[PDB]
Amino acid sequence: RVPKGLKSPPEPWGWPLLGHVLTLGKNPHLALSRMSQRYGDVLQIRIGSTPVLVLSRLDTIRQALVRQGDDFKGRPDLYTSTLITDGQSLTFSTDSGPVWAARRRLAQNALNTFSIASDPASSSSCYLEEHVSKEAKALISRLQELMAGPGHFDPYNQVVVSVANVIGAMCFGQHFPESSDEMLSLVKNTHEFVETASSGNPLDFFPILRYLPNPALQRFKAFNQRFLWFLQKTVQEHYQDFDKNSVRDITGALFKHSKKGPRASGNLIPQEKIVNLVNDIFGAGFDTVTTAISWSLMYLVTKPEIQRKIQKELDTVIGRERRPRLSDRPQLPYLEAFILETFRHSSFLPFTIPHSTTRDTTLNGFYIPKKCCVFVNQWQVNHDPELWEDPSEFRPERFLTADGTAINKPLSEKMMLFGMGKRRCIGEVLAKWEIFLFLAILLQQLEFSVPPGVKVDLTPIYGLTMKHARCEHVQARRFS
Ligand code: HEM
Ligand SMILES: O=c1cc(-c2ccccc2)oc2c1ccc1ccccc12
Repeated sequence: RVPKGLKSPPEPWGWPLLGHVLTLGKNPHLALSRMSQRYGDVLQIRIGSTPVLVLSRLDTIRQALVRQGDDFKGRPDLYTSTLITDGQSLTFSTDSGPVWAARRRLAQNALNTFSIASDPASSSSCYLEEHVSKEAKALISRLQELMAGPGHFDPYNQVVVSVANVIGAMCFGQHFPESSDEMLSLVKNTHEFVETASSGNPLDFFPILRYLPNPALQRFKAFNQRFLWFLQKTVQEHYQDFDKNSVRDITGALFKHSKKGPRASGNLIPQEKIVNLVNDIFGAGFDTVTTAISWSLMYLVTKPEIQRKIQKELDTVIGRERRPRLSDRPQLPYLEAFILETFRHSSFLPFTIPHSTTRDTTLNGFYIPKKCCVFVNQWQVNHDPELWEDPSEFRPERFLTADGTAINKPLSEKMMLFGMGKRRCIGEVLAKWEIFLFLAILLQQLEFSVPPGVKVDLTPIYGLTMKHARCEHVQARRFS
């Protein structure tokens, strides 16, 4: 089982049949961070009888995902993943050869065309900035409306709407049904997806579990069926009002490409695997950004001074005679550091999506067989005692330069939330720019808080993306 002369990664003692599952508990990232602090940056655990490699140090993770990237770019064949959309997602499917590579590039390019690349019709900004500006204003209006009435709101719920509007435009243009209760019911409930498609879910390691009545699982299955139906219906409509001489969104750009015949290793890639790329773009893009923006607002509600510093900087740099813009990003050091600290401290992607090895290899001298499931603990990297001052504390200042006039780029680089290597997030820049512009436009006009005495629980709920408990008492007020 192991070649002559080599040894396997360090493995803690485990229970028969169970392996280390009881140790992961409700917060797998916290438990593995402790287990790694004892055994190493490269260890294996066992869930049920399935071996799982856990990587926890930034150096080791870079060695595996970047330098041995081709060995670590696989996705494991998990049960939960078989239930995702059409079983053919770019994110979750097990293919990681030339077809995955070609689909990723087409996804990435189409996404870039309609987001961060400048817009033709426009004279000065990219599509993203145009959509976000519009949606951030309308969000402000919606928030003032709610304050003039019930006098409070749920930040997560209002953020869902705006974010869904932005990514839906990019994906489907005018065909996106902003009013659809079918889509709103879906985007408000991605916790049904995220809670089940997370690292170490017992469903993926003990086949018995899937035969038992399981409401979380049934909700995962129904969410996925409803998600796929909505996406397919929307592309279908789209298809109807589509001309190759006027591509205006991601769906149309993928249609145009599929029509020309994209290939991989000399072979045509089936049209269905090209057009279904908006399923990954919309799913990942909506949920992540909504979670990030909601965590940021909650941080501000719970840290008035930080919120105040952010506001002081916008006044000083932009004034109050115009709204913030993307081109103001390098000059708004403190807001960028706020965002970076929202990412580090929450580590709302505690783990990257699970990886799998594509061939037998050795990592730091340890033998790892082909098709070994691999978990990468981003929360551990981001809370490493040896890597950061007070890991548990929320401090935007830790990312600022000595004179606090810019972001310490070298240190920003040790904060891992978008993966690394062959599988790293294709919407990273897009996400950073959208979160920035949303918060800048927002905070230039509104100050968020919760009434005195009202408690706010900021404990994250474990999942692919970690959510915070719902708080429906937040308030917003303009300010002199
Ligand atoms: C704060 C926001 C975001 C975070 C923290 C984030 C995080 C990540 C992470 C950790 C992965 C997994 C990498 C791996 O498996 O090793 C990933 C992949 C992915 N993300 Fe992002 N993401 C965010 C925003 C976006 C946006 C805005 C989009 C889409 C428009 C998106 C698109 C995707 C896609 C399609 C993949 C799968 C790529 C592949 O499997 O080749 N993400 N992201
Ligand atoms: O909520 C989701 C989060 C995520 C997600 C993906 C990567 C990182 C973080 C969240 O993606 C999806 C979500 C929902 C549906 C999806 C369908 C196909 C592919 C991905 C989907």
